[PDB]
Formats: sequence, C-alpha cells, structure tokens
Amino acid sequence: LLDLIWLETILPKTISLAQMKMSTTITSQKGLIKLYFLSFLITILISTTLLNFHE
Amino acid sequence: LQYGPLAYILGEKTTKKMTENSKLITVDGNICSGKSKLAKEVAEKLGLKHFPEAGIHYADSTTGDGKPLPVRFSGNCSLEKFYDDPKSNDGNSYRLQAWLYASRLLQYADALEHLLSTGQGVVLERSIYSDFVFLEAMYRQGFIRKQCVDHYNQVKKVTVCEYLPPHVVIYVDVPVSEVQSRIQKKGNPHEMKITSAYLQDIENVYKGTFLPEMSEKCEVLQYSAWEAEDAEKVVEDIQYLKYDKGPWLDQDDRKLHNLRMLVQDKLEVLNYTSIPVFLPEVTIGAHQSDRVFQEFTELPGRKYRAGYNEDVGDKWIWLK
Amino acid sequence: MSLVYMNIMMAFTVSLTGLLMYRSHLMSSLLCLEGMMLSLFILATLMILNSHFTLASMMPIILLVFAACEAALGLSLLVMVSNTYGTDYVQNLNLLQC
Amino acid sequence: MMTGRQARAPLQFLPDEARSLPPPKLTDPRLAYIGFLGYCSGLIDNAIRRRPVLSAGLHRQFLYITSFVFVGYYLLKRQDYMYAVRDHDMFSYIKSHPEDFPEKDKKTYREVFEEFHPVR
Amino acid sequence: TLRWQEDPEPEDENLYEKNPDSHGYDKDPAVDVWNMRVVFFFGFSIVLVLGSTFVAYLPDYRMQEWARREAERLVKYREAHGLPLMESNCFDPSKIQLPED
Amino acid sequence: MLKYIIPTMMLMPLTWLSKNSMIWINTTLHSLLISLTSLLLLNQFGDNSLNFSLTFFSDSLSTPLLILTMWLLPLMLMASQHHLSKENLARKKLFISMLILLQLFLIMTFTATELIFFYIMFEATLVPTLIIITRWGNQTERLNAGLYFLFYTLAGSLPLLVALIYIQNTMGSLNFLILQYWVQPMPNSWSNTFMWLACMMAFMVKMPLYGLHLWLPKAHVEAPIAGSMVLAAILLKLGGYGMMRITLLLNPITDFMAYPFIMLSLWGMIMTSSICLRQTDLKSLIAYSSVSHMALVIVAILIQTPWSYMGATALMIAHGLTSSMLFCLANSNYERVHSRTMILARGLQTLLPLMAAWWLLASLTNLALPPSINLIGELFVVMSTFSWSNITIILMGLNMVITALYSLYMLITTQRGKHTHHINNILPSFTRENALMSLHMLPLLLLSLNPKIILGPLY
Amino acid sequence: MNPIILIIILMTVMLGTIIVMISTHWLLIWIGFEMNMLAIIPIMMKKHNPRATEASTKYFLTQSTASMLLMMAIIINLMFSGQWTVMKLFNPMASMLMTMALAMKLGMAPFHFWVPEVTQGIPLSSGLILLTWQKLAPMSVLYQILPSINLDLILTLSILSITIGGWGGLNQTQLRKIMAYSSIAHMGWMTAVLLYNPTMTLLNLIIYIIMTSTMFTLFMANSTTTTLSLSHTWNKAPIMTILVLITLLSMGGLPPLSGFMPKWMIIQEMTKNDSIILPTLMAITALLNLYFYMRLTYSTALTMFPSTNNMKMKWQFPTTKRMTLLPTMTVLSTMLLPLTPILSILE
Amino acid sequence: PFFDVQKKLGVDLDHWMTIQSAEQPHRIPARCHAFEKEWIECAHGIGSIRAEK
Amino acid sequence: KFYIQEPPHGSPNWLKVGLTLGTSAFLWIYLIKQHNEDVLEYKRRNGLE
Amino acid sequence: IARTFFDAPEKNYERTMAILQIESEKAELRLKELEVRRLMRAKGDGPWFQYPTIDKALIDHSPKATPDN
Amino acid sequence: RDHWIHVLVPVGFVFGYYLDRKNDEKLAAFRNKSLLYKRELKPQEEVTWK
Ligand SMILES: CCCCCCCCCCCCCCCCCC(=O)OC[C@H](COP(=O)([O-])OCC[N+](C)(C)C)OC(=O)CCCCCCCCCCCCCCCCC
Ligand SMILES: CCCCCCCCCCCCCCCCCC(=O)OC[C@H](COP(=O)([O-])OCC[N+](C)(C)C)OC(=O)CCCCCCCCCCCCCCCCC
Ligand SMILES: CCCCCCCCCCCCCCCCCC(=O)OC[C@H](COP(=O)(O)OCCN)OC(=O)CCCCCCCCCCCCCCCCC
Ligand SMILES: Nc1ncnc2c1ncn2[C@@H]1O[C@H](COP(=O)(O)O)[C@@H](O)[C@H]1O
Repeated sequence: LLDLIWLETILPKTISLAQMKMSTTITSQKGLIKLYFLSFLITILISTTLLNFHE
Repeated sequence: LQYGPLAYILGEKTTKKMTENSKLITVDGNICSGKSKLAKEVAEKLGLKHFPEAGIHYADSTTGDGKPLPVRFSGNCSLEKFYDDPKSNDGNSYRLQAWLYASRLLQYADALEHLLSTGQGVVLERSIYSDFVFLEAMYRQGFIRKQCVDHYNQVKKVTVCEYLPPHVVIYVDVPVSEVQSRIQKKGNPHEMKITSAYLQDIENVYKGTFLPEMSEKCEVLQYSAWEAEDAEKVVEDIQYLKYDKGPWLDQDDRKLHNLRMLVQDKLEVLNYTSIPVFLPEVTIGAHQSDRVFQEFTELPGRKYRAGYNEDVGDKWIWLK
Repeated sequence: MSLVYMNIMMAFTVSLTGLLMYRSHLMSSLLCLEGMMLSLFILATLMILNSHFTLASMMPIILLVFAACEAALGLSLLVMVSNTYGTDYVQNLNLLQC
Repeated sequence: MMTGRQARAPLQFLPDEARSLPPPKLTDPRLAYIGFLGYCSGLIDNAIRRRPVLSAGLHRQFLYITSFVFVGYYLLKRQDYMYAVRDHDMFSYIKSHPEDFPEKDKKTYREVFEEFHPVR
Repeated sequence: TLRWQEDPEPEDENLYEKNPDSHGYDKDPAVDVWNMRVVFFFGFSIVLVLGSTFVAYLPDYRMQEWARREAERLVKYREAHGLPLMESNCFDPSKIQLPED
Repeated sequence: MLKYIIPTMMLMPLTWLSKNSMIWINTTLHSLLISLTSLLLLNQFGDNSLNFSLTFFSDSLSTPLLILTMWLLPLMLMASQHHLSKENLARKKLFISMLILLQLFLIMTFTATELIFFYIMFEATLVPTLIIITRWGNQTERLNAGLYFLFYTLAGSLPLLVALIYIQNTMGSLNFLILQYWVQPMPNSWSNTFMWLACMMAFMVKMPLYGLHLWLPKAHVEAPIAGSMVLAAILLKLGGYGMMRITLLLNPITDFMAYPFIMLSLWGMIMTSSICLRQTDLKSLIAYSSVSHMALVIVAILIQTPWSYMGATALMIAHGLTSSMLFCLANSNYERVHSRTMILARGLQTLLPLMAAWWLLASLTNLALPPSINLIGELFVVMSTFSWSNITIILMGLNMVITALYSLYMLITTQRGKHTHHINNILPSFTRENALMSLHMLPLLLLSLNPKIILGPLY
Repeated sequence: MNPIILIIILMTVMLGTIIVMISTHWLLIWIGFEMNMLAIIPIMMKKHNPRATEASTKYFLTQSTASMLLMMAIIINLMFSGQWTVMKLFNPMASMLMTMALAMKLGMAPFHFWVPEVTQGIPLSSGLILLTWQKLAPMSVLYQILPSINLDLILTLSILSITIGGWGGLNQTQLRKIMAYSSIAHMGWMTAVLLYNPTMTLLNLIIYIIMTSTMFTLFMANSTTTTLSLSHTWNKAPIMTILVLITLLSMGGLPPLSGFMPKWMIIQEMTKNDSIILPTLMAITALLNLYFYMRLTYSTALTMFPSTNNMKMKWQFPTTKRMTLLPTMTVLSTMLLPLTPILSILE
Repeated sequence: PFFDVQKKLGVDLDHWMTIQSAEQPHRIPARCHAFEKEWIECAHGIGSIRAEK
Repeated sequence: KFYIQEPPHGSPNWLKVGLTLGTSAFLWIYLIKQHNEDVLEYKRRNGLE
Repeated sequence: IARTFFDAPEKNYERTMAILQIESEKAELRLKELEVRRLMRAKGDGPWFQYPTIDKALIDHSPKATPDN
Repeated sequence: RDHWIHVLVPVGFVFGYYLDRKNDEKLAAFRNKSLLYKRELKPQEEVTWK
C-alpha cells in the first residue's frame, strides 16, 4: 500500500505526469504562421495594457 | 583532402579534363547472357577501364589488402544458400539483395569518381539503375515479403536521386531456354536449381519496366545473342551515337564539382543504406554486432587507419 | 507632441495589426511590410525636417534603400513557394510541424 | 561594471599598468593544467581519427600543448591584471569615502551578551 | 518471422573444469596464482597485521591518557591546599560583566 | 591531502598502461598500498583537528570515512572481476577508471574545508555512479534506476547550493574553521525555516529519509556488485557527514524543527523492518535494512547530543562494513544460481559450509551482537534518544525484535532446510570470494578491540 | 553553390555582425541587422528542398517584423532624445519596443515559435551557423542598453523562455528540435542575469556557444539527424559515443563539468541582490533539460541499440570529414571548471 | 560586447551624424543647438547615474 | 607492400611536419622571451632588484 | 611513529593560526567589496558603473549661419 | 627497468609528501609567534620547525 503505491504516487508520479501533460500541451502547435503572428499580437496587447511594460 | 573547394577555386575545373571519349557504359543482360566478357571487349577497344560486376566481396577487394573478407564479416549472406533454398526462414534473400545493391552503389560511386577525376570512361555491369528488376523477380516468386520491397524502395528513393544515369546502356537479349542451356553447361551445381519462372520473370521485368523507363534519360542499344559475340559492331555503334538526351547535357562545372564532393566521401555515399528501419532480414542484434565488430577490429590491417598499422609494416608512425 | 505625429503613429499601428493577423495570402503581408516601412520613413523625415537636423537627411533615403533589401527578397522567397505549390497560401506552409 | 574604466583606452588586452604586476611563473599550476588540457586535446584528436593515441603524431601533440600554454599564459596575465584592478579600485573607494565606512568597536566577550539555548 | 537475428545465449563457464586448482581470479593458472599471492600478501600480511600493529601503538590518541595524568596532578594540588575540586563557574566571576536588569 | 590525491590520480596511468590481463593485479596491489598509507591520518589531537592547508583538513570524523573508502577500493576491484571476465579490454579499463575516479571524488569530498568545494565533490560523485549503474547493470530496470537515483538527489541539492551561496553573502566566508568562531544564532522566522529546509533536505534525500527513500530499493537491486558496495557503504554517509557539518549553523532553530523528520524516521524504521519481514528478494531486503539503519542515524544526528553523534558515526562505519559484506554474499549467491529469488536456493549449508559460516557471521553483525561496533553505535543512539524522551525506547525496542526477525530469516531461507532438487550447478567456494569476505569481516571484528578511532570528533 | 559565392556570403554575415558590434549609431545597428538577415537567408537555402523554403519564409517574416519594431523604437528614441548615441534610452515605450524586437530576434519565448521549425527545416551547417553566430549581435545590443530595460519585462521573458524550452524539449525525437529548445532555455538563462552583472551573461554566452558547437560538430561527424541514427553510432565509432555522452552530461549543468560554470555563478549573482526564489525555480526548471539530455545519453551511449547488416561495410571506410577543432572544443566544453576565475578577463 | 574599434584606430565612421551639434554642412545650426550643447557639456564624463539627477 | 591501394597518409608530410616543429619552437622561444622581458620590466618598475 | 610520520602539535597549531588569519582577511575583504559595490551602484561616483554618455569633443564651436544659437 | 609500471604510485606518494612539505613552509606566518608555544631560540637552531 504505502511504499509501493502511495509514496510512489504522491512525489514522483504526480510531477512525472504533470511534465508529460505540459510537454504534450506546449508542443501541439499546428505549425501555421498566422496563428504564431496572432499570438505575437496578443502578447503585445497584453504587455501594452494589462502588464504595463511600457511604463 | 586531396580535392577540395580550394582546389576548385585555384583552377582545377572539371569540364577541362572531360573529352568526348569520357562515356559511362553499363552493359546489361540476363544471368548467362555472355556480357561478362563482352563488356571487357568494349574495355579493350575504346580504351575504357573495366569494372567487374559488384558481388558480395567488392568492398573487401576495394580496401585493405584486397583479399576477400570472411562471410561473417562482410555480407553475412550466401548466393549458394539462396540458390538452394530461396524461401529460407532466416531472410537470406533480401539480406543478399540489400548487400548487393549497396555494393553496386559503392561501385557506381567509384566509377563516377574515376570518370570525374581522370576523364577516362568506365564500363560497368548491372549498375544501380537495373538492380531492382532482380528484386521484382524475388517478389514475383514469393521469395520475400512486401516489407522488403518497401524498404528497398525507400533506400533507392533516398539514394539514387543524387547520382547520374550512364551515357550508354547495352542490353543483351538471350531467351530463357538458351539461358538455361548455358547455365547447365556452366557446371556450377548451385546454379542448376534456378527455376525457369525466375529467369522468365527477370526477362519480363527487364523488357517491361527497366528499358521503357530507361530509354528517356539515356540511349539504349539492344542486342541479340549472336550480335553480342562480335564486339566490332558494338564499338562501331557506340562510336557513332548522337548524344542528345539525358541530364548530362545541362551540367556546369559547379554541378560536377558538387557531385565529386559527394561521391569521394564514401561514408556520405553509404549513409542512407543503413536506415534505422527494423526488418527481420537486415536487423542484427546488439550482442551479435558487438561480437562481430570486436572480431573485425583485431584483424590485421583493420585496427587503425590505412597507414597507422604497425603489424603490417607501416613506418614513421610517430611522425604522422 | 503635435498632431501629424499622432496620425503617422496611428497609421503605423494600423499597418502593424494588419500585418500580425494573416489572411491566407503572402502578398498582403508583404504589402503590410511596405506600408510599415513607408510610415517609418514619413515619421523619420517629419521629425528630421522639423528639428533642422540637416546631416541626418542622409538617414531616411538610405533607410528606404534597405527596404528593398528585404522587400524584393520577400518576392524571391515567394517564387520557390509558388514553384512548390500552385498558389501562395500560407496554410500550405505547414510541413514543418513534426 | 568596470566598463567606464575601459572607456578612455578601449580594446587593450594589457594596458601600461599591467606591466607593474609580477608575471606568472612558467611553473604555475594553472599553466600546467592548461598544458594537460592540450595533451588531452591531442589524445582526442588521435583517438577520433583511428590513430594510435600514444604514438601517432608527436609533433601534433607538442604543437597542441605549446599553443595551449601560450594562450593560457596570456589569459592568466589578463586575469591577474583585472583582479589587481578590482582590489585597487575597492581600496581607493574605501579610502576616498571614510564616512560611508565608519569603524566599529570591538567589544570583548565579557561585555557582549549572548542568549543561551539549552539542548536537552 | 525470425525477428532480431541474435547470437544464442552462451552457457555458464566452470573455472574448475579446465583447471581444478583455480582460485577464481583468472582462467590462466599462472596469472590466477600470482593474483592470489598478491591479494593474500598485501591484504593480510601488510595492511592487516602491520596496520593493526600501527593502530595499537598510536602515540597517545586524542591525548586521552594525558588528560588523565594532568588531572592526577591537579587534584593533588587542590586537595592539598583545601580548595574545592571544581568551581561552579568555568570563568572567573570578577572578569565578566553582566547587563543591567 | 596531496599525498593521497596524487597516487589515486596516478592509478589511471597504471590501469591504462598495464598489460593485456595484468590490470586487476596491478590495480589491486597499488590500491592496497594506498590503503596501507591511509593510516597516517590518525594524527588526531584532543582539541585541535589536523589542518593540512587552506583547502584540505581532516578531523576525527572524516578520517574513518577516508580509511573506509581507500580500504573499500581494492575490495571493489576484487568483487567486480568475475562478471567482467567476458568484457572488452577497453570497457574493463573504463570500468576500473570509473571506480578510481569515484574513489578520488570521495576522498576529496571528506577533507574539504570549504562547503562549496564539499558540495561540488558531493555532486561530482553522482556521474560515475550513474554511469556504472546505467551501463554495467544486468536488468532492464537499471535505466529507470538511472533516473530515480539522479533526479531525487539534485532536487534536494539544487536549492541547498543557493542557501550555501547565501551564507557566502551573509557571513563573508564558507570555510568551516572560520564558521566555528563566527557562527550566529538563528532566530525563529519563515526565512530561517525555509533556509533550514534547503540546507537539510539534500542530506535527508541522500541518506535516505523514509518517504524519500524510493530511489534506494531501485538503485540497489539493478546495480552491479561494485555499485551496490558504493551506494551501501560510502554514498549513504555523505548525507550524514553533511548533516554533521551543517547542523552548526542551524542553531537554535533545530529544536522545534526536527520534530516531523524525527517522527518520520522513527516510524520509517518500523515500516522498513516490517517490509524486510516480507521481501522476496535478498537485494531488496539489504536495501531496506540500509534504509532503516540510516533512519536511525538521521534520528541520532537530529537530536544532536555527544552520545548521539558518537553512536551515529559508529553506526555509519559498522553499517557500511556489514552492508558491503551482505551485498557481496548476495552477489556470490546470484553468480552461482543466476537468480535473485530468496526461496529458490535453499539448504546451502549442506553444500557450502564456509559460506554458511560467513552468512551466519554477517547476520550476527547485522543484528548488532555485542561487543561489535554495531551494538556500540546502536546502543549509544538508544541512550541518547532515551535522554531525549522516555517513550522513544519503545519505538527502539520493538524495532530491535523485528531486526532479529529478518536477519536470521535471511539466514534460514538461504542456509537451512532441505536443499532444492533441480539445482545442480552449485560450485564450491572460490578462494577469491572467501578472501573477499575475510577482508570484509576481519577489520570489522578487529575494530571492537579499539573503537576509540571511530567515535567521532568529540571523543 | 559556388565556393567563391559561399565565402563572400559568409564574409558578409561576419561583416554585418561586426558592424552591429562596433558601431556607435543606431542607423548603423539597423543596417548591420538588415545585412545580416539578407546574407543569412540563402545559407538555409543551400540544398533547395521545400522545407528550406518554409524555414526561410518563416525566418524572414519574423526577422522583418523584429527589424520594423527595432526601427520604430529607434525613431521614437530619436524623437524623445534628438541624438543617435547607442546608450541608454529616454523613453520607456522605446525600451519596451526594443526589448520585444530583440526578444523576437533571439527567439525567446513567447516569440519562440519559429525556432524549432526553422532549425528542423535547414541543414546542420546552417542550423549551427544560425543558433551560434546569429545570437551574438542582439546580445551585444542588449548589453549596450543595460540601464533601459524594464526589470519585470526581461525577467518575465527569461522565466517564460526557460519554462517553455524545458517543457518543449521533452516531446522531441529530432535532434535539431532538441537543440532549438535547449537554445531557448539557455536564452532565458542568459537574459535572467543580464540586469545584475552582464559579465556572467558573456560567460554563459561563451560556454553555450562552445557546447552547442561541440554537439553540432559531433552530429556532423556521425552524420546523424534523428535519435535512431545517433543510437546506431555505437557500431561505427564508440569514441564518438563517449564524446557525446560527456558533452550532454556537460550541458545538463552537472559538476565537475564546464556546464556548471555559468549557472552556478548566475545564482551567485542573484543572491547578492536578494533574489532567492528565481534561481531556485530556474534550477528546478533546468532539471528538465537535464532529463532529456539523460534520455539522449541513454539512447546513444549507455545502451547498445540494435543495428543493421549494412553497417559492416561502413566498418571498412574510416571518416574523412573535416572535423575542425573538435577535440579542442570538446576539452573546452568538458574540463574547464578549475579555471573558473578566467572569466575575470571578460570585465 | 562593444569592441570600440573606432577610437582604437582613430577612424571616424559615424560620429558626425550622432548629434546635431557636430560639423554640419555650411555651418547650418539645429533649432535646439544651444540646449543640446549645454546638456552634453553638463553630462560629460560624470556617468549616466550621476547625469540622470 | 600490404595494402591494395596507396593510403593518403602512407608517407609523412614533411612540409607539414617541418611547419609544425618550426611553429612550436617559435612559440616556445617567443613565450620565454616575453616572460623574461616581463619579469625584468616588473623588477625595474618596483625597484625590487 | 611520532618522530617518523606524524607532525608536531606546535606545527599544526601555528599552521591553523595562519590558515585562520588568511581566511578571516579574505572574508573581511569580501564583505568590504560587497559594501563598495552596493554603494557604487547606489551613488555612481566611483570608477565602477560608469555608463557611457555623449562626448563633448563632437560639439562644433565655429560661428554658424544664424546668430541665435 | 622491466617493471616501470610498479613505480608510479610510490613516486606519486613521494611527490605528494614533498609537495606537502613545500606547502607547509608557505604557511609559516606565525612560526614561533603563537601565544602558547612561543620560546626563545635554542643555540644552533634557526627555526622552530620546517
Ligand atoms: C577505521 C575506519 C575504517 C574501517 C576499516 C579499516 C580497514 C583497514 C584495517 C587496518 C588494520 C586494523 C585496524 C584496527 C586495529 C584494531 C585492533 C587493535 O590494534 O587494537 C588495539 C588494542 C590496544 O590495546 P590497549 O589500547 O588496551 O593497550 C594500550 C596500548 N598499547 C598496546 C600500546 C599498550 O590492542 C589490543 O587490545 C590487543 C590485545 C592483545 C591481543 C588480543 C588478546 C585477546 C584475544 C582474544 C582472546 C579470547 C577471547 C574469548 C574468545 C572466545 C571465542 C570467541
Ligand atoms: C527532493 C524533494 C524535496 C526537496 C526539498 C528542498 C527544500 C525545500 C525548500 C527549498 C526552498 C528554496 C530554497 C530556499 C533557500 C533560502 C535561503 C535564504 O536565505 O532564505 C531566506 C530568504 C529571505 O529573503 P532575503 O534573504 O532575500 O531577504 C532578507 C531577509 N528578510 C526576509 C528578513 C528581509 O528567503 C527567501 O528569499 C525565500 C525562501 C523560500 C523560497 C520559496 C520558493 C521555493 C519553494 C520550494 C521549491 C523546491 C523545489 C520543488 C521542486 C523539486 C523537484 C521536483
Ligand atoms: C563575449 C563575446 C564573445 C564572442 C566570441 C567569438 C568567437 C569567434 C566566433 C565563434 C562563433 C562561431 C563561428 C563558427 C560558426 C559556424 C561555422 C560553420 O558552421 O562552418 C561550417 C563548416 C562545415 O564543415 P564541413 O563538415 O566540411 O561541411 C559540411 C557540409 N556543409 O564547419 C563546421 O561545421 C565545423 C565547425 C567549424 C567551426 C568550429 C570552431 C568555431 C566555433 C566554436 C568556438 C570554438 C572556441 C573559440 C572561441 C571561444 C569563444 C566563443
Ligand atoms: N540482385 C541479385 N539478386 C540475386 N542474384 C543476383 C543479383 N545480381 C546478380 N545476381 C547473380 O549474379 C549472377 C550473374 O553474373 P554473371 O554470370 O557474371 O552475369 C547470377 O548468378 C545472378 O543470379
């Protein structure tokens, strides 16, 4: 119960599965230029107004 | 190395040493078409260097001392084992076919290097443009599987696109019955096990797929069995050809320089032959490859480079 | 500042948001690039002529030269594209997704 | 950091103030380590080209360690000069501003009070 | 069908078959004998016997004897003049200042 | 310490310029000579530690670990020259160079007077160990064992470095001789709480601690014999040495901070002993016994009394020797039966009498039979933890029973009963194996005569 | 491509980067950037395959947008300052626009999208030239305008680049995409410490250039593009497997290798300014880079992957490639730790 | 890095277009020549940190 | 004669060997001369003769 | 054993004293350097943190075309 | 010598001992200066220890 499942579940497997899920989410882009430049525009919009990086 | 971009810049052009006699000729035919001596005749009339047909031990003769390596070190296949039982469970047929095709690629690279470096034409026999036909026979008789055909097609597609077709191709037309009679008169007991259907399928894929697709990018010279016994007609027909087709016409010095750069690097030439696609015929395990490689390393003249072997009598090693 | 400065900066931002959202056509993005270059040229020469910085009058025209140093280059990056595919759509440029 | 210090006389490997410092000895341990790096480079160069690694090309290994010793000696000279510059600038700023670095008293342990935390 | 052309798994090797006097170091008898001699000489006759002799005759480790002998003097001081054996304060109370409270 | 680093580094030209089959003999001979010369570090004074230079110093705590490491290297070479007889000569030289490099990093770790240098060598011991485990192992799971061993340790050690660098920006120096006089009390705050966590969790991971011990049953049973020796007998003591060096700066916040880790170890010893009572693998049983003993050492260091420190270092040395002997026994049985199952090969006393005697002696020293140093260390830790609280003795005493419930069990299933009928490749005991076990045990039995050299720096 | 034209184009790339490095005028900076982009476009078009055309088009669009933003910020600085000296700026909006433009030129996240696709679509020579040489001029421009960048913006960009590169490097089998994500993570690592002490940034740049060049040159020597051929390399030459093993162990930030050189001292510059959370998070995130480096070493050197029959012929032909400076570069990338104070020459 | 080649070799490349107070053609002055001259002469050699305040 | 073909490194390249030896000797004598003049000028500046 | 291999206690004592003096000097210099760096970044009047400004040797002083300058 | 590989470790140990003795002289800033062991120099003696 403890040292073969639960102690093996809370520490290593949670971060392992989280890193796997984040790696699949990040690298699932379609490779389209239009979406990338739209993300660039959204980044500029966020930096200009919401984060006040121009101050 | 010996030839580099600095040599091309300094003045060593390629088209300056290429005369009209520099022609690449591939003599083709059936198993016992008699071309094997006939091409040699074309070697001694046009003044062209002759290359014998690339067998299993072509690379063994090319490098080292020239003696053939044992079959466990080079090839790992036997032509007689294929001739006895072509449907063997160990996948000897496709392994032999792949090794023969890679050896033919090495031979074609050597011939192109000699032609582009010396300006003297080379006479070949059954080059890489006419090897897949043999493969087709191995597929028509059920000797191998479809995955072998797919792997061979992938290797051919990624390899042959960086080379050039020969200037002249000569095909010797010998019927299947005469081929079988010549095989029976040869006396080799392993060659008597060849079925008539295999030779018939070889002739069919020669006349149906190779020659119709090959005559656009070069010039064909189809000859009968009787005409191939007299080389005077062959050399007279070769000497009066009007070369107008093929990709050899639109070649500058830059294209030939790039071709010579790619060709003279042998590992670059044989880079794509061993693609990491796992097939039962060609995949060798870790322990077997380790054992064979360690036994190959301890051979005389193979442990170090071609000039740093003290066990064969190479001197001044400490000043090299 | 003044008023024409505000209008030229608004034109630059308009051409910028025109560029950053593609409409499945490469020539339109090249036209947007030329428009942003023109807006930068106009703003630069407006400031220079207002401030009487005479020795910087070499700046904009020379700047304009380097416009072609990408713009014509963009056309040379299109013809191979138009030799790879029959059209010049940007959705055909998705082979590098694996 | 010291960029303004390298503002009046830029692109100088060793200025005129670097010559008043003692040069490193030829038996410096760092110089010997850089020579060992050159020897390792010669060994790897013999190894990756299928040559006998301890016999082939002794002149190549000699040139490797010689060039390594040369470049390492000059880099060590520059490093010593830069550290001398750092110490000199720090001491000059300490001397120039006595009010920003006031001396503190050194109270003996008979006067200072330390709290005692028992372990039990 | 024959996936993964592979050498067969070799059988176990018995060192006593080809050499019944094998110590287990090498299959060559001379190298095995010399390795056995080296191990038994520099493992028992050098680092154990002489090592234990060196450890046994350590010159007054951590002055553990000396702190006894000095104490043997010191008591003979304070018992002779009526002084207490040990004071409650490690340091002299006259040379230590306390904060006001 | 330059008189020990230089021969260790010169061992590599010895093992690379040797003959075709004389590498083992030369390496064993010269490493035994280095082990003989290692006894000069016993020049210890009752007040002053032995200081060599501005970089290397040796107290009475690092000296037994140094002697144990330089003694363990020839035993390691003797142990790892049977399953590598079929190996390539270049790969054999690479393995010997890996062992030499690991020993060099180990003897440079313990003498470091700077905590940054100590930390650098403490992480530099990771690369040869990981390479050995992932390359010269036997099973598939070694690849998985190459990850859990690695990314645990760095996850504890990458915050700690930051904390160490903070000390470099706070106290002005990280030299241990300076920090013994410039130390300051640590007030109770959240910043000091997380600095204590950063400075301790690396040593809890590498000891290991219960809950964080998951890498040790995986990195012990896929690793080869030399790797099992280096993990069991030396690499688990880096955490204890780091704790003993770093506890000085973390006072007096440790009094209320050590409670959850003390409870974790005091329950983890019972949990790991109970796990040992039901393990089907010999190697996993030895690994979990190592976890239990290192949890005991964690408790001893955390309560920080002189008797606890003495018992901690005695337990460290004794457990290192005993675990090395048990792992070599398991390796010999694995080499003879080609499996790791406990229940497979039974009744080996009727076939190997001398190996049965060695098994009985190793199991005797495992359960701390007096007057061995195992009993000395465990007894002193028990006295200190009874001084700490009067109830913890229960959590000690029950644990003792469970120890005697598995070690003898580890004897019986491997030694007594009717022998199995279908196993007929049981060779007689080689001279090399018996030499290995005698070289493992005779120093351990001799140290009971003079234990004052392994009783820490405050004896 | 003609060798004369190739030499001329490479000299033009070097001249453009030099012009950016040595000029004291903003217009000359932009001119050098334009010349560098124009002369670096056809290097990626060397083999004339479609993937080169997609990579060139994406790179050209991103670099053109970055150059437009850089020139707009230059014009705004001219408006608000009336001069052209390459120094600190006098408008926060101009500083933000210059930081965004230099982030797009460096490929730093969230402008990282073009980096793996461009790196994958071009050969290894153009990829190495890009990922090493083209990351010199924007770092110099960032070095020059040091009192002008907003701290929050550059720190957010750095942590975003490190996290995104570490997450993206896990899910790749192609070597070039792995190198691109590693470059993004190292980009974040260099720009994290820029505002505190740029000498550490220069040290990290030199170390990263050396290790990236070593890995790319080893990829040339082994003629590998994917993970499977890199695994297959053990049959041809095991010394190459040893070299790539020690190099990938170096790039993981594992002591006592030189890859522990920048990162450790980067931490040494963040704790003096009372920033303890950020270096801890950055090391924890760099553990992912160490993870996929360990996966590459497991595939390549520490395990013996199966090979094919044709490799036997490759045993008869030694390598004749021009492995330029490979042993020196490996030695520099592996055993440079005990010469740590050498970085004092970078001040 | 800023390898200052120009002052090292004494070769003027782009120092004349840097400010509006330089050698202009036919001595044409800028509209704010006096203000820029005063600001440059004030903040010469004292550093940017001191010059900002 | 063993090899069937002439190796490109069968004979030592004498011009390359001579260039390597000359470069190494020149670098060694230049470093020694530079060190001697550096220590001499250091002794001159501080007067530590 | 004490005469041949081991060192005298006086030798170890004075070696430890020299080590302590050297390390204490290094620590004090480290703290002084940190304070100097902090004050130099705060004020900017030292040789360090001297960011470049516009050189005044580029200013023209000849009589221009208009007098109002 | 036909056994030149056996004199690498002992020569290294001798070299390490010599380097230790060399390094001990550089750390002699307080030789015969400590408050516990300071003593007038005996005749025919110039240092307290090497
Ligand atoms: C240390 C950390 C690393 C550990 C691994 C080390 C590996 C290398 C090992 C090197 C060699 C060993 C070093 C340690 C040596 C320890 C021993 C030693 O020297 O002790 C010093 C002690 C020193 O005793 P002492 O301290 O009381 O004496 C004062 C000191 N001298 C000797 C100078 C006067 O030696 C002894 O006690 C020996 C006593 C005589 C011999 C034994 C007599 C009795 C034997 C048993 C009789 C029967 C009993 C009943 C049996 C019933 C059946 C079971
Ligand atoms: C193996 C798994 C478990 C690993 C556990 C490792 C330890 C757990 C705690 C680590 C915290 C991070 C290092 C803290 C170092 C503090 C040093 C210091 O001077 O502190 C005082 C300083 C005080 O700040 P200061 O010194 O800048 O300010 C001056 C002092 N005051 C506050 C009085 C003005 O503390 C901090 O700066 C904050 C410390 C807490 C940091 C919280 C963020 C990190 C959270 C933990 C992440 C751990 C890794 C997770 C992933 C693992 C892999 C999967
Ligand atoms: C603070 C600022 C510091 C600035 C420091 C600047 C230092 C100098 C500039 C370094 C930047 C990189 C320069 C080289 C860029 C890459 C060149 C390149 O890719 O050349 C291609 C060439 C191809 O060779 P081949 O194999 O024959 O061709 C295959 C067919 N395409 O060759 C190759 O592919 C092989 C590789 C050739 C070059 C390797 C050596 C140079 C690059 C690594 C640096 C080595 C250490 C020296 C500098 C230290 C500081 C960085
Ligand atoms: N790809 C191939 N597969 C099988 N056999 C081949 C192949 N290529 C050539 N041969 C054999 O080579 C011989 C022809 O050589 P020759 O008699 O010189 O014309 C016949 O035995 C053929 O079966």
